[PDB]
Amino acid sequence: EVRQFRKLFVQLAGDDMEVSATELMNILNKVVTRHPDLKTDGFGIDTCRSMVAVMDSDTTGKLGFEEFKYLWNNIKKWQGIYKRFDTDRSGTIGSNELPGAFEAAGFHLNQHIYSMIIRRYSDETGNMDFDNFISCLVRLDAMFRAFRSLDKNGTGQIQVNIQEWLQLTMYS
Amino acid sequence: EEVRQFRKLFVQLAGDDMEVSATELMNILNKVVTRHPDLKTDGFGIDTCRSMVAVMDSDTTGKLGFEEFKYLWNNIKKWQGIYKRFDTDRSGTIGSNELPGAFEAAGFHLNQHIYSMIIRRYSDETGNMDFDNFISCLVRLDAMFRAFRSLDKNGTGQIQVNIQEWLQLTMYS
Amino acid sequence: EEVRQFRKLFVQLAGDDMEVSATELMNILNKVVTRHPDLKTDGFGIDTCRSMVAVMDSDTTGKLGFEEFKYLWNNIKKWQGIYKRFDTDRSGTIGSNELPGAFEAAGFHLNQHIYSMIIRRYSDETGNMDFDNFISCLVRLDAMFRAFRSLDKNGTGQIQVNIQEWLQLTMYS
Amino acid sequence: EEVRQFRKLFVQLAGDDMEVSATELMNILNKVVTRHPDLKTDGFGIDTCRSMVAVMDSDTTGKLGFEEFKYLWNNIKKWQGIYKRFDTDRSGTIGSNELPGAFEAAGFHLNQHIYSMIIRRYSDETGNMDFDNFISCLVRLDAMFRAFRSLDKNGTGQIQVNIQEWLQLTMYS
Amino acid sequence: GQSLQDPFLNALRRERVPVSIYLVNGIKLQGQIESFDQFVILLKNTVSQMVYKHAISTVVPSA
Amino acid sequence: GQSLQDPFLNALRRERVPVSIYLVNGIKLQGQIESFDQFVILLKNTVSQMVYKHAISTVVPSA
Amino acid sequence: GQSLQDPFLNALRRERVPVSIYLVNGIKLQGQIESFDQFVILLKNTVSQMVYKHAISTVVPSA
Amino acid sequence: GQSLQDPFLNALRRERVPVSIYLVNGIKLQGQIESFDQFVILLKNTVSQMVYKHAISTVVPSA
Ligand SMILES: Nc1nc2[nH]cnc2c(=O)[nH]1
Ligand SMILES: Nc1nc2[nH]cnc2c(=O)[nH]1
Ligand SMILES: Nc1nc2[nH]cnc2c(=O)[nH]1
Ligand SMILES: Nc1nc2[nH]cnc2c(=O)[nH]1
Ligand SMILES: [Ca+2]
Ligand SMILES: [Ca+2]
Ligand SMILES: [Ca+2]
Ligand SMILES: [Ca+2]
Ligand SMILES: [Ca+2]
Ligand SMILES: [Ca+2]
Ligand SMILES: [Ca+2]
Ligand SMILES: [Ca+2]
Ligand SMILES: [Ca+2]
Ligand SMILES: [Ca+2]
Ligand SMILES: [Ca+2]
Ligand SMILES: [Ca+2]
Ligand SMILES: [Ca+2]
Ligand SMILES: [Ca+2]
Ligand SMILES: [Ca+2]
Ligand SMILES: [Ca+2]
Ligand SMILES: [Ca+2]
Ligand SMILES: [Ca+2]
Ligand SMILES: [Ca+2]
Ligand SMILES: [Ca+2]
Repeated sequence: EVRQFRKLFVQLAGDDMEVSATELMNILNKVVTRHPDLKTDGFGIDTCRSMVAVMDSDTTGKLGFEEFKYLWNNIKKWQGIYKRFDTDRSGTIGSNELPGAFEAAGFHLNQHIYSMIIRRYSDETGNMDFDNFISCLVRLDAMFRAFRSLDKNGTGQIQVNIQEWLQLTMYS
Repeated sequence: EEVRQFRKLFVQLAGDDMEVSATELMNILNKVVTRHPDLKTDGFGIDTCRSMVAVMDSDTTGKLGFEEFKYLWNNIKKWQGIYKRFDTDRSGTIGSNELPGAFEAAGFHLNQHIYSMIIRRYSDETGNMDFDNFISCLVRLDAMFRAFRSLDKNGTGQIQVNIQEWLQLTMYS
Repeated sequence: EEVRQFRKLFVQLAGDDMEVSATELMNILNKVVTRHPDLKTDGFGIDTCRSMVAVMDSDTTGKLGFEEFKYLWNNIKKWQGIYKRFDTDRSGTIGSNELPGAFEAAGFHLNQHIYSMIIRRYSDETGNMDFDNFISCLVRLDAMFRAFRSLDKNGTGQIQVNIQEWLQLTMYS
Repeated sequence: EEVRQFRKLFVQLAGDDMEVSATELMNILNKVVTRHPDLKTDGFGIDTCRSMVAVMDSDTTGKLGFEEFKYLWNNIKKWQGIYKRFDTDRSGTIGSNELPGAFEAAGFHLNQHIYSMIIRRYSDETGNMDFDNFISCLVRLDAMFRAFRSLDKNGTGQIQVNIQEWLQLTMYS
Repeated sequence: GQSLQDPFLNALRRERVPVSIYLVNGIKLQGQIESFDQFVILLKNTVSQMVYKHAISTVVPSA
Repeated sequence: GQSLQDPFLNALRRERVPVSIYLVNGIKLQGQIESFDQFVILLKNTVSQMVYKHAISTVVPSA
Repeated sequence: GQSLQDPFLNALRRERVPVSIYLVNGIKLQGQIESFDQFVILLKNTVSQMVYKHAISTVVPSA
Repeated sequence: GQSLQDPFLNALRRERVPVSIYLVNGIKLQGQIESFDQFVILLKNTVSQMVYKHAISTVVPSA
């Protein structure tokens, strides 16, 4: 099943043997059409550039095998959670559903943080579609990992200069 | 005061709820950009517009009141002027050779390693940035400089944040 | 929806600029108070109203936008209810003996030395406070507690200010 | 020793209780201002006069004894002279263009952002300040400088206060 | 038996007297006694915080 | 007796309110109360760490 | 001095911008530059004090 | 005499290299060298501040 993954990766990556934002967008839009359970206006290029940026830990501007595997495995896990926590079968994650879904993804957040996420990622009814949900979790996962790596003494506080700040806020 | 033009524009944009949503912002930006075919753009998308509303939404209503919209709109007009002036080869795009000058004119004096990171995230495989990408990059860069300045009170070039301040300043949209 | 009716009142009160000035606040407060003849008052005057706008004007536009006005208006409705309930002798005024209970119900646990200072500066020679003085006192007290909380980051019960922060918090009010 | 005449004026103005109340100050200020048709004013109101007594009431009697009144009276006569001299268009009001000169002459060397905050809180929609507002602004400004000076013992430009000192210095009007 | 702590803290609490609490590390906390038990004092200023008695050196009334 | 600590810490835990825990040496730890017993608080930030109550001065929340 | 110090301090003085002056011992002074010469800065907050340049690390404006 | 410090600072300035400036009390400032003369360095981060060379221990680049 690592065999299947390398075949898919080689086909998706083409000549440069890495996955661009455009190649990621095209494969995610293909996968999502096979799941009419997942309401979405589609993965757009800006969301895909953002997902490549937070996953591009070697700074090549595209996803190699290990960066793509980490992202792809996250997307498969979060797809399963999306369907299970869509209790009203809207094809979307409502404000009442989002806490349970994020808890299952391993993010124990307080209601003030849930409110700001719904404000920034959900529509005027407080519903989040599939591309928005995956985009939110890829960023949330990356921002937790960046915080962990900078909080060496485990105090719940990190210190950054302007270059580390721009790297973590702009390359996203 | 002749800020009545702004008030007229805002009221017509905002409709019933008297605030400008991400959708209303996207629709007015796509209208303005079609008047200027020398701004190359695949269009302002909903996600870029939600992100611009998010960084400008100081009172957390989820939408832009009059003063938030004025601040954003004034920035977009100034940066539109910079885009055209620093598009020296008249490509309708800002190339890697043009981007330092354009950002310097916007008031961001950054080092090459940061310009390269911006090109990597916002420009295409030829290192050219289209208009929506340029405006979206500047709205975020401006917000991230303002956030950093307001946490750097002793002016030491270093900021301290817990996980909730970190998630507030980084989750967009 | 009850929040929808409130936004309609705001938009009507705010008029051409989308904000509530000191004079628009004075006019609506003097109108509301006359429909409650149980509230004794010599009227809300312009200087009391400029002060209420000033302490509520967290974005420094000089006027109340929707969210600043909602916070103020909901405080005024709650404190009107407290004024009537703690006016135990039905004087239409809050006496020195009544003020501690009223302020406690508003959520301010103050010591007698501070209650004495309030009565000295807001009440008449009989130690009675009328409705405009009571609302004006609570708007300021609430703003001064919020200003202190926001500067007491480590929660030690003491804050540090320079002269510019001091002038902003003491004159803007 | 022509200060015996001034002490006699104080004792006459104070009446029986030998202190000047907010009401007695209001009555004498409204008398003086009518003798100067050069001074545009809607009148000194009770709330402004209680505030002026409160910031001048160093011994916490709730009213002005001789030394408190002399300090306030001498300040008001000096500031009256400055008001007329810096009223360059003879409007009987101090305009935003006139205010910095007037405050500098009063000995307050403030930066533009503080002047702008004062105009926002004390001036009308045209940025004009009438005489009672100008006197009330200067009484408070002078008191707030003196309160800061007295708490800044090491002269560092920073004051440390708990909530009781904060409420004592801020709960004015 | 003749515990002196409870009467002392209860009098501060009831009359809402501001206290300074000095910690064993010399830091000064100011506010009002909201509440207390055998082991902690709830101190209220702008937040309500829990202070362990084992970390306190002194409780000083303002008045 | 020990009757104020449990309610206080359980309310922080249930509502997932961020707390600052100041130690007796003045150091500040921030995160969520995962759990607690007579002697320790499990504090969760990015790791799950054990904090001895005897080393705590204050637990201040964000309401 | 002859390049950058005088213009920098004169701009603070003229526009009456509040400055923090950090001393070599880390103490922070806040006020406005009243004036300055080769060796001292006259800083005005509520009193007018003389600060030796040799004891200053940094002059930091708010704009 | 300053035949090594001017070229060093000018190269930082021209290439806009982030520097750490450690003061004699051990405090660390980070930003870009905007400018410098015989006696001071103008350091730019979000404010533009004047740092006296007499209060500097080291200039550490990311070059
Ligand atoms: N987790 C943690 N505990 C501490 N105790 C004392 N200092 C520290 C520190 O830096 N981190
Ligand atoms: N609330 C509070 N408790 C402390 N314990 C040690 N330092 C502090 C501090 O700064 N604040
Ligand atoms: N800018 C600045 N200079 C300093 N000098 C000593 N401490 C400091 C500080 O915190 N900031
Ligand atoms: N390079 C360097 N210089 C210093 N000067 C004082 N502290 C330091 C430090 O940690 N590093
Ligand atoms: Ca490829
Ligand atoms: Ca890569
Ligand atoms: Ca659903
Ligand atoms: Ca979507
Ligand atoms: Ca840390
Ligand atoms: Ca709208
Ligand atoms: Ca808003
Ligand atoms: Ca070009
Ligand atoms: Ca684009
Ligand atoms: Ca700092
Ligand atoms: Ca209005
Ligand atoms: Ca406002
Ligand atoms: Ca009564
Ligand atoms: Ca009244
Ligand atoms: Ca504090
Ligand atoms: Ca009298
Ligand atoms: Ca007196
Ligand atoms: Ca005039
Ligand atoms: Ca007036
Ligand atoms: Ca001091």
